[PDB]
Amino acid sequence: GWIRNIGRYLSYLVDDTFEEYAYDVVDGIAKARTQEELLEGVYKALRLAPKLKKKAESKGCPPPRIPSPEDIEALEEKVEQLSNPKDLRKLAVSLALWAFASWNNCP
Amino acid sequence: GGWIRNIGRYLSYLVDDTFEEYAYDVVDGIAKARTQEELLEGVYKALRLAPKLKKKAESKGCPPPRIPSPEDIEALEEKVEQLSNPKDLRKLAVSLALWAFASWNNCP
Amino acid sequence: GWIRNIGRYLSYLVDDTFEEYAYDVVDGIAKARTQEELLEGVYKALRLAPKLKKKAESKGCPPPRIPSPEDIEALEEKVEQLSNPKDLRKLAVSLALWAFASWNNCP
Amino acid sequence: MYVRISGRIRLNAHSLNAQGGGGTNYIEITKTKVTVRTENGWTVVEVPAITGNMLKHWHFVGFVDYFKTTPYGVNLTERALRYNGTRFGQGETTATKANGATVQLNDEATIIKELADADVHGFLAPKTGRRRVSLVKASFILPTEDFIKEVEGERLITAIKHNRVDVDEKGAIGSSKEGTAQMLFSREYATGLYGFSIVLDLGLVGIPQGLPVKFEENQPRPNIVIDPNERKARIESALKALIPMLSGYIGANLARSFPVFKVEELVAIASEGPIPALVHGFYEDYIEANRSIIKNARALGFNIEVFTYNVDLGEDIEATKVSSVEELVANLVKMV
Amino acid sequence: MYVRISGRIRLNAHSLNAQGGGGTNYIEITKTKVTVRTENGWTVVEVPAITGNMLKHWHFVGFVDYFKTTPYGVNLTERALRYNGTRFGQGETTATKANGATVQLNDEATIIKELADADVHGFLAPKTGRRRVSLVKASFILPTEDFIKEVEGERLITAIKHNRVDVDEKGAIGSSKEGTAQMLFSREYATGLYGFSIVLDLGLVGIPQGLPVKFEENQPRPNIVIDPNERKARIESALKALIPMLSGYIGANLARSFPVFKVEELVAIASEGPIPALVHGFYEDYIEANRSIIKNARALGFNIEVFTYNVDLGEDIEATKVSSVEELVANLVKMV
DNA sequence: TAAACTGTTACAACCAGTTAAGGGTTGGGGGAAGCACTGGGTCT
RNA sequence: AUUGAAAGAGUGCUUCCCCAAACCCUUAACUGGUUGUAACAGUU
Repeated sequence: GWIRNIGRYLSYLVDDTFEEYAYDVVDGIAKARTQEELLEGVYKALRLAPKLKKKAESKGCPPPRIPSPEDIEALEEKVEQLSNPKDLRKLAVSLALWAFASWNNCP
Repeated sequence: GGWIRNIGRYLSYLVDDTFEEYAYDVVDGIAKARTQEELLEGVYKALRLAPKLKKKAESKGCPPPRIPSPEDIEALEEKVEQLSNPKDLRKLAVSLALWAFASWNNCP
Repeated sequence: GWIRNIGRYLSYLVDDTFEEYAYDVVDGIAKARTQEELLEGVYKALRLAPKLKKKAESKGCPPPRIPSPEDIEALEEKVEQLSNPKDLRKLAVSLALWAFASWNNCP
Repeated sequence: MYVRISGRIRLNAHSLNAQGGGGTNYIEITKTKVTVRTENGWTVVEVPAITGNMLKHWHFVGFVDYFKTTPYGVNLTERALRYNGTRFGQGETTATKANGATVQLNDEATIIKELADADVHGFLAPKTGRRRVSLVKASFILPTEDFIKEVEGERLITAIKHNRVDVDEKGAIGSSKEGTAQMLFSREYATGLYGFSIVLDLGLVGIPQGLPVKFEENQPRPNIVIDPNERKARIESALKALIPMLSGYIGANLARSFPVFKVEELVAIASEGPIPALVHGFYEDYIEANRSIIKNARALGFNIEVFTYNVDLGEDIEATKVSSVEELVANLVKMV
Repeated sequence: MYVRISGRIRLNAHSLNAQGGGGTNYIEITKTKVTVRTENGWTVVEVPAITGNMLKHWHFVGFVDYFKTTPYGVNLTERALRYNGTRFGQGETTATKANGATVQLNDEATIIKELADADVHGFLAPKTGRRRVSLVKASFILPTEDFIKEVEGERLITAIKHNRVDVDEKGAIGSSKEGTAQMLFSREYATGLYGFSIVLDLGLVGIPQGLPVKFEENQPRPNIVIDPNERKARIESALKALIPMLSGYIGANLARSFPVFKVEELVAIASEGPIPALVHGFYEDYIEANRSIIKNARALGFNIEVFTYNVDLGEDIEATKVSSVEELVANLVKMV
């Protein structure tokens, strides 16, 4: 549902071509054992977003798509509602799992 | 529907020979996971150990290790989230662990 | 069908030439009232399979080979529709029986 | 004599009783299914568990440890000093003696007099067929149901890798072709509010099961084939064996786990006659049930003594609030 | 002699006992589930910790370091010199000795008498099947319960990156075709008010498990195989091996990390006879529980001495005040 | 008496190297595996 | 109400008891997010 868009952008960080890798942020947002470092890594990805946009519009690829704001606030409401570490860890891992998938971004 | 073959391919590439990188800790984590969170961490770690496989395949001339399709991840998320029963969750995790060991078309 | 190869590659655990004698795995596979535990047993068999291959190549006997993927596909597509426990027990006992047979391991 | 103990103990970071999953390196802790309602019916969930066989072994260890100090500790199995609970294994028609000799199996009374291990923890000799049910009953150390309610799972288990690093004489790690021993075995460590309960029927020590009573004049009289001092020493040693069972000594892989193993709450009852067994700490709420059981047993005419720790046990139930398990065993041995 | 030393330490930026990357640069450290109340039920939370295998191996390291200086350290395994944790890991036949001789895996008592490395930490010779339970049952390293309760967050783990920069003979960082050696990795560093509880059963070190006693004339003495002087030296060295543990010589990444340590509250019990083990430092009432168990054991009667590091503990206790750890073990070994 | 114009949002290398993923040891011992109760013929 | 009327394979039995998947086992080790770059130019 609301994991495709943000997961798509997460896979935009590391994929075919795109000669700039950032796995520390993915690892941080995956194993978010505490309430935070999750939004921290997501914000770090959003900060590299202009870098990805420039690289795409320059080298070989169509411009990347930023996750929709409704998706971001849906994620924020989901992480606010959960209290136990189980749901938080499950959400974090499901969020960061899409970063490694076969996406045909650059033709 | 579709996730079976691709998950088997990727997990075999992670576990099969001609790689000298035999990661069974991820397979054990995927297998022995009563709750869904640790199964998700195991499959995430397996997917994360993609660049090593790609680099090794490029270095030794092996065919590139195919990455599971996004629709496969979709189906994984749906069946993990929609099945709160630990029984079916354990069944799916052990099925993935079984598909971790398969003699597919390896390097020629 | 697809019973010959799985039985051959499962009988290596209890075979005499391998001095580990994983009787427990075959015991768990044999009398399994539910699919998940027999699946766990065959997973343990596949997990011990690299050890059997290593000891076979160290001794000199031909190494065992991983079961063919089509065998796993058949097992997965047959295990889903085990609505009645009787067929599940039949499959588990058949696998256990084919885990106890003579094979040409060390010529 | 007969003493039943139960309670709730909080455990963490323990790989106690790990099966290993066969010959594989992934050592997994014992897990057993339990029923927890979770307000949606008594669903079955797999939870880490501790076998009562391990409790029997550790009670054996404590018993031999506290019988070593006793002046009459000579009458023990050779394997008792070995910390080996194997009594009359395969093809054993004799008993190993700590003095350096052998004991012939002729009567259960002789076995229990010469060997206190078969007397307390029982024995089984296939060659002779002699049987003796143990006076120590051990239950599985299971997490509290209310604990499962308040944690809703979370797998209760952490997986830790334990790479065994080996360096050759030259100084090379090796690739298994130089005889080196490098290895990755993974272990599972659990936690939670486990529940414990042990029954100790110290009424047959020195009394063979073949004829526990002689009925000299149609009266009840235990057939104590040993001297009363030896029986009292056995009582004291077996009762003091509970101290390591509750302080720090329990489970397997104690050399590398050694959990906190503190007593959150404890109840125990002692009497000279048969008494109902205590309820386990697995259940979400058993304090009221224990209070009712104790008050009804006292009203029935049972002269039982109850010792509690961190449990109020109501008001009209009389019980000395002990401060630790050692005080509990002191009260258990104070009346001789 | 049996000595049990528990207490609390403070850790800051430690990567001790990592789980390992397993191919990933994010080096996992060991985590454990722990139960806390937080006034809403004792839920389980994942917290950084290190296994008792860490403490056991570092006790072995201190063991070999102290035998490197004692005059009776000649009888040591050549593997033990290089801090090699393996003790008969592979199914070998003749074990190499640092002196220049070899050890055959027969007559376990002879190995106990001659070899000193496998006397307190045990051995599991797999070919001959000769096993020996160790006598250092090291515990885990977990924080304070009220600490986690009052923080309700603030993950005790931080991720810090590092890089191995390449410079070559031409002064460049090789990308793919002139040397792909430049490498980065993310390491996890932890903090917190951790606790430990090291139990040390030195009372039967040098005593083979097969025949701990002989009882030739019903006498209470162990079956010693070595001269008392060497045994006492081994006991002293093993107990002094705990000195580097409580100063910052434990854990993994000891070179790069070197965790910071402190002495805040330590309770130590020491006696020749069997005594209950204390509680691993995890809770708030551990001091009260230790005081209760000590007073109750004294009521039972034990030649047990207690050493306290500036802790309130309580009254009517003859425990002796201590100021550091090396002087503590010196006071422990003050009698021979 | 006026209220920042603007180029710029890090590049680049790299994203675990290796070594082993149980070693060993044992795979039910040992007793018994219905105890009577109910008899069907052929003769006197 | 019938080759059917009356009709106990039934009555007691702890597959039992004893038994630590147990024991030894630092993803360990080495490895800097490193290096260069004026918030700068100019302003009544």
